[PDB]
Amino acid sequence: MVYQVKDQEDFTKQLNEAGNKLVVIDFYATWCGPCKMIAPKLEELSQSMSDVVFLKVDVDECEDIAQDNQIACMPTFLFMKNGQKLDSLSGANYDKLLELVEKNK
Amino acid sequence: MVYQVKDQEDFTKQLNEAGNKLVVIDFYATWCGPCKMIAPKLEELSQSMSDVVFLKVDVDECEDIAQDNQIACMPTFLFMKNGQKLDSLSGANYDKLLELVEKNK
Repeated sequence: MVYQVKDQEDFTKQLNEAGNKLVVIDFYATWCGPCKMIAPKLEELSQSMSDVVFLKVDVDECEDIAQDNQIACMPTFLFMKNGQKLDSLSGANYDKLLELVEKNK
Repeated sequence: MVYQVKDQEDFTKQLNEAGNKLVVIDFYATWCGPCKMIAPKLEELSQSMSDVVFLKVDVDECEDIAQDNQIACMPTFLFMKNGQKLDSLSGANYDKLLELVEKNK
């Protein structure tokens, strides 16, 4: 299940609730084609991988969060663990996403 | 100066107002660092070149325009002339931007 972050406070809570699990964050916009293309794949992955936390941030709803993470090319996937940045992926390359998940959990 | 497109009707109005001139449209977001860094360069180009018209579209304010032009990266530059799309440029690559301007104007 890919949880939709409501705001900065909610974002912090989710990163805390993750504990020591890898967190994958999808920064997306509803007007972005590639974002909508990869969203179902992220949902499917999140249903199987109970040991990775999957989040999504709508940049139009959470502009403050988008600005904090230097987002530019969408979708952007940020990889975090224990509240700390590990990696980042620009674009909807599912194979690269899997390689980064494999590396980082 | 770079005119901010207000909506879809305003976009058509600006494209008409440009006459035969090349139009460069900057799709941007206020949360995007690279957009902010190149914005002043576009202002200078706008003030300097009288045979090119420069426009900007805030994707947060005109999500419909963003979707219809299939923006995915910020900033994205669309190059139009007499209503026709000639080229597109993803990212804040000023040299490539200048290149597409000299070529299409």
